[PDB]
Amino acid sequence: MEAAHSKSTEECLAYFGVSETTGLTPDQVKRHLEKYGHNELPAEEGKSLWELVIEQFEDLLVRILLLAACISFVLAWFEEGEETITAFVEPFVILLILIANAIVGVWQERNAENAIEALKEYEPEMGKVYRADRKSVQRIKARDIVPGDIVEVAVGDKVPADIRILSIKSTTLRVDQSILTGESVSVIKHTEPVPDPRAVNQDKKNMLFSGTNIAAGKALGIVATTGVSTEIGKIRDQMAATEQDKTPLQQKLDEFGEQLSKVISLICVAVWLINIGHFNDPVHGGSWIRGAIYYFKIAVALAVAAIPEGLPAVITTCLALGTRRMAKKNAIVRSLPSVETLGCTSVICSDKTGTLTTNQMSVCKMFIIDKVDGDFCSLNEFSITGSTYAPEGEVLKNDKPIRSGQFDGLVELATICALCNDSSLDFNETKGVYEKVGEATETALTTLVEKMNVFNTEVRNLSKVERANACNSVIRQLMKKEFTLEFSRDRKSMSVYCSPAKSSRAAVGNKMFVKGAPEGVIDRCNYVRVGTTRVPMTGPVKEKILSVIKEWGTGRDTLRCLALATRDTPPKREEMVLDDSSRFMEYETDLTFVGVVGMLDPPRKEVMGSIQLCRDAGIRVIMITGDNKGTAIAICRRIGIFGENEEVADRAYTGREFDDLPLAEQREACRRACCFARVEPSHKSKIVEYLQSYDEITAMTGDGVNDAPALKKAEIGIAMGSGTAVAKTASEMVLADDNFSTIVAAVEEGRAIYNNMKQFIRYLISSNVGEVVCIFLTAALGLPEALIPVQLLWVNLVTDGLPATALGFNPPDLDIMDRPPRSPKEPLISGWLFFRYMAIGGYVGAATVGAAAWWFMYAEDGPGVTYHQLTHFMQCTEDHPHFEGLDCEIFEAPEPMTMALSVLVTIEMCNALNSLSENQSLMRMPPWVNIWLLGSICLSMSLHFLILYVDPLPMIFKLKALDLTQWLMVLKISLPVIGLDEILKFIARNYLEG
Ligand SMILES: Nc1ncnc2c1ncn2[C@@H]1O[C@H](COP(=O)(O)OP(=O)(O)O)[C@@H](O)[C@H]1O
Ligand SMILES: CC(=O)C1=C(O)N2[C@H](C1=O)[C@H]1c3c[nH]c4cccc(c34)C[C@H]1C2(C)C
Ligand SMILES: [Mg+2]
Repeated sequence: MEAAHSKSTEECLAYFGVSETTGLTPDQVKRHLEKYGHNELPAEEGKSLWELVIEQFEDLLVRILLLAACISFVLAWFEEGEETITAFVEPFVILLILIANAIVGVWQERNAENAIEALKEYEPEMGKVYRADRKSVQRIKARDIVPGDIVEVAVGDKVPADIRILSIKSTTLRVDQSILTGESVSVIKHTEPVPDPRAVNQDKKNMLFSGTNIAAGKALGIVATTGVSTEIGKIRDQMAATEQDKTPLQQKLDEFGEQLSKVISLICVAVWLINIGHFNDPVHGGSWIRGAIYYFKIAVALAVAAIPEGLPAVITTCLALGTRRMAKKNAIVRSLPSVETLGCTSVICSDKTGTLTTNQMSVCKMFIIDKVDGDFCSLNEFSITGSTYAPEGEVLKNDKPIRSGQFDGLVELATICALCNDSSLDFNETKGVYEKVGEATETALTTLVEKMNVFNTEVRNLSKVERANACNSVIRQLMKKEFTLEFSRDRKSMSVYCSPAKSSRAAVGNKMFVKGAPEGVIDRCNYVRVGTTRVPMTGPVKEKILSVIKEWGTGRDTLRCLALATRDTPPKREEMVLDDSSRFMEYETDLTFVGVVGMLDPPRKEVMGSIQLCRDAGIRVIMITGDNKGTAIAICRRIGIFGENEEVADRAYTGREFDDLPLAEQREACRRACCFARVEPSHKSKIVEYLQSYDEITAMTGDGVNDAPALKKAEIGIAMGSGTAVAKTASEMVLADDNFSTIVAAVEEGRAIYNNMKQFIRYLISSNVGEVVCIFLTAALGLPEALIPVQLLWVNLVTDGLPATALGFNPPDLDIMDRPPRSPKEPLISGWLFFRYMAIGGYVGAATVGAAAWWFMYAEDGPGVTYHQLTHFMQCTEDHPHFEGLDCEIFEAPEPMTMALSVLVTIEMCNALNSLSENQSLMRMPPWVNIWLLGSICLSMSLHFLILYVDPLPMIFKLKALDLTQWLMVLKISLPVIGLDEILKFIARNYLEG
């Protein structure tokens, strides 16, 4: 049953053909349960760390390194015999690494709880129904409740499904819809039909939402809807249908994988296009099976040479070192990768209260009527001092303390403020400061009537706790509060019925004390109180009163105002239908305006500047809020969302305004919009959506399951420390302190973490372009492979591994925040940056081939046969060009391999320095700025040395320590790269700029 709130109580029974007294027949419970299904949310879709690992191996590159592991096996030999112990490492090291890389994409790549799974913690187990096949209140599994059947809720219950209230058995009924909203204060319910078919949840005051708690009272009602069809069930369903996109990194990293997988099997057919000459060899001679086996050593070599295998380990380290770093600045980031996407944040929508402002509301201007004669309408207006809830501060007229109670009207102003108030102060003994109890707005009122002190109650001889609510009390002695008519968005006010108590003066009857939004309250006064007299409300009087409320609210004070009026002669106690919330506004009529108080909710000292920081960072801030559009805008100026004078006509919208536009101009309104006043949570989704239709990366605050759907949709959902459970689960980032500037900080950190990533990502790659171009020479010119698998793995995992990581501690630009947000269409390698890493890659693919074969050519202690056609023969089936002598097998010597390896490692340690900045010379950007890059190189070399003289290692790497003459040739052929680099830096600096 869909629009239940809008049907009469009988209409709802007539709809399910059920008797409020008896309940659902055990037949109906059958047919129904068939029509509607069970009162549960669909079961989890499932996961598992075994199919999670299997999912990682389906990737293209991890398909290749696993193919190279297959070939690494079909290269050696068959099944068991005896021992040449040393051998099978090359296929076992990769298979080790892959498992230790799949694993790293999981148990520190958190992929676990979702805000959708959280929504199975506010669906209850047990509910209480009245079916026909008993007579007592049979408690059943919530899961088995179903539309139509009668239900019983009492204080402390979790509401089991969405329920149209039938009758309230207790005095009143108070529900706690925190989960949806977040606003501790419970709400009153009634049974009248809310007759508008499309009423928001805030206004469905005869309904209980599944997941809510009864906070007082006890009622019986009929289930309107269950399962996915309840209000919380529908929020579940929106988050279900959300397509969750990958980050701008994992997206362009994935098309790097595809580009790398395409290049490998393009070189593995390009090497073939150069060995096509083998078709001209004799049918007899050389090794058939052997022919096949060769091409498979270079394939495997080409596999490992273009990977960068460390990458994963490095990234993960870098991100996990970012999380710990943002947590210090109060940003809890939950999703790992979120830290990179945090860096392209284009737009930030923040809630006002609590994030932009401190929710420390206090009154600080107020006025009453002074005198009224024809047109002259003079006001009598004061100011209050004190930002806190503490009863410390003073009232001043004409900028100078006055004793509040000498003004008759100020008495009334305080009387209403105290009696028409549902909140209160408390002194906290621990912190040593006052506490609000209830609404912030109301508690501010309670603090006022304290500062005011209209009766001159002795207050300085009281104690911190006793005095908090002192004068309020005195006033609660004066009038007795019978009943009270709660607030409703609908009439925008609230009022309490009061009768006098002891030997007072009031008499002849009692009064209603109304307190609500202006116009609302003012449009309902026929009389104005001037002093203790009263006179009829006139145009000129009204126009004053409004002119000032407008000035205060829309001024540079940005005050929120309340009108305070009284019904001097109220309806008879037995004339008002107190269950009929719809009729509350008529009882609040024919009021007498008493006066207006205006309060403030100060913007965080921090935010002002933070906002500016985003201006310069090129990122847009949108402030969502609940103030009226006028004051909404005025707060925007004050925090500098807008300039103090500038146009804003089509830049701020309200809830209703925004709804009145057809989609095209809603979509439009979103790229220029900065401020939304009085919005539905419904809109937060629509706004995120629209912002994305503009490829904006959107940070979005919100709390309560109401805002869960948009914290999901937003690239960066942001919950609050103080927030609800579910909201947090829906976000990717949580402000431990709720501060808006905590967002801004985190976006800058994320800006820096991505910048440093762009670096070491290109560094680790820079090697792989070299390592290949090396093995392309050692194959294209037919020498002996200067580098093999088990060497390269060490370089990519460990040799470059420590320096790449240490490049994640680089000192961030001093204009890191003074440049526009980086696009999500930026490629990590492009323009002059491609030809700079095809040079450095084309230089390493030469220097590792030069100095190694140089041991086969120009060496002293090595067989130095210059131009000995190493290209012609590595078969030695002939042994004709080498007449006398008996030794071929020196082509598998450890020393030449050790020449290439020492060239690489050292160039890498050079190129690591070349990364510390993109276009600053090592002259301008000193190598000793990153103390952790120097520290890493240090540890990198002392590993190149370790694997050379601790004998097990150099035997396994197939190496042997080079002589001191074989150490200088390295530095002769290695260092020159820092020189090729600098030339490129000062060029892109000085002829590729403009
Ligand atoms: N859509 C609306 N229509 C009318 N008034 C509203 C609406 N949204 C909120 N308000 C009022 O605005 C007041 C201030 O909202 P605010 O403190 O911004 O809310 P929030 O917790 O969303 O920040 C709320 O107390 C509520 O009384
Ligand atoms: C077993 C496992 O899950 C993984 C891995 O073990 N790896 C990565 C990978 O995801 C591989 C990969 C996929 N896409 C890219 C882009 C850039 C770099 C890499 C990759 C490294 C790859 C490898 C094999 C190290
Ligand atoms: Mg809020």
